Amino acid sequence: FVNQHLCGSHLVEALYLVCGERGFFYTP
Amino acid sequence: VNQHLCGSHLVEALYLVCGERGFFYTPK
Amino acid sequence: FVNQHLCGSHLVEALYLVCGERGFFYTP
Amino acid sequence: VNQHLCGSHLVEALYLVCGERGFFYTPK
Amino acid sequence: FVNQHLCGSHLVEALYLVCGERGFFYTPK
Amino acid sequence: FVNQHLCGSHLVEALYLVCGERGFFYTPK
Amino acid sequence: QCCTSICSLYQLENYCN
Amino acid sequence: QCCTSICSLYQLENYCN
Amino acid sequence: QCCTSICSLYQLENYCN
Amino acid sequence: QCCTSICSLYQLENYCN
Amino acid sequence: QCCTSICSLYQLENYCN
Amino acid sequence: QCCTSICSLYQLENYCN
Ligand SMILES: Oc1cccc(O)c1
Ligand SMILES: Oc1cccc(O)c1
Ligand SMILES: Oc1cccc(O)c1
Ligand SMILES: Oc1cccc(O)c1
Ligand SMILES: Oc1cccc(O)c1
Ligand SMILES: Oc1cccc(O)c1
Ligand SMILES: [Cl-]
Ligand SMILES: [Cl-]
Ligand SMILES: [Zn+2]
Ligand SMILES: [Zn+2]
Repeated sequence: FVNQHLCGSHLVEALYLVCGERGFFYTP
Repeated sequence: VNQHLCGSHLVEALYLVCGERGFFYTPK
Repeated sequence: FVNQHLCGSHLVEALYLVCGERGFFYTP
Repeated sequence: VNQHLCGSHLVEALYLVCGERGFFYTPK
Repeated sequence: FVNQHLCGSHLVEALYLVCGERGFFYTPK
Repeated sequence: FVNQHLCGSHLVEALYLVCGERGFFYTPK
Repeated sequence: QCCTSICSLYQLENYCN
Repeated sequence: QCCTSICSLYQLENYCN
Repeated sequence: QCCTSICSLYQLENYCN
Repeated sequence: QCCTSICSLYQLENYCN
Repeated sequence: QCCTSICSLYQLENYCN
Repeated sequence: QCCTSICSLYQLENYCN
């Protein structure tokens, strides 16, 4: 699961940027 | 501009702390 | 300059995402 | 998906290595 | 395949969060 | 004002890049 | 799902609140 | 409450699903 | 300029090649 | 270990000074 | 040439302006 | 030092093992 774990760190950073003030709901 | 910058670190921490559960993020 | 240095790290990450395949030209 | 992920680390490194000069980034 | 160099950067970030002020003695790639 | 906690995370990333495999002994916040 | 294939800005929009 | 102080990993657990 | 005030996606577009 | 098999945060605590 | 190997800081200097 | 005054990469080399 190491690769999926590294990708998710990147994913939440993108979501943070894309979603701006609305924020977001993260599930793996 | 620290608000924007601190959010990016907070979502990484949340990602790491919450693991497979995920989390729900909003500013404000 | 410490704050501007920290912000720029964040900025190049956003640019990387925003610019996709086109890439980008960064100057402080 | 490592290509996308590796680019994000590469631009941070470039940011740090290039300093006030900036850099020019493209994939491919 | 895992890029160990890149994985290492994430592991050091995780260690920084986990260990706080007392720091870490080894990066377990 | 500099958030030392947050600055620390960047410094550890910089140290990881600079020191590579031999690692670092102190995080100079 | 965004770790098998890469997601665009538009696919990423779907996680937002 | 976390940008202006270091929240405990205990406290951050409040954001988890 | 993006470290004095925050830049939107649209202001960030201007750095792209 | 941790770049071949995923390590939880509890696991990483064993590398703190 | 840098995703599939660790480039030297010497080599990365090639991307600088 | 480095979170009050900016440290160059050459400077950070002094903290490597
Ligand atoms: O599919 C992904 C995964 C991580 C970051 C990103 O921008 C897209
Ligand atoms: O309270 C916080 C805020 C940001 C990162 C972190 O690890 C803890
Ligand atoms: O103005 C900025 C600075 C850094 C990141 C970002 O998304 C915007
Ligand atoms: O939090 C992490 C980061 C990198 C590898 C790992 O097993 C765990
Ligand atoms: O060649 C590289 C690629 C990515 C990060 C890095 O520090 C060096
Ligand atoms: O590369 C860095 C990161 C953080 C503080 C500093 O002075 C230099
Ligand atoms: Cl920061
Ligand atoms: Cl990665
Ligand atoms: Zn930061
Ligand atoms: Zn990564």
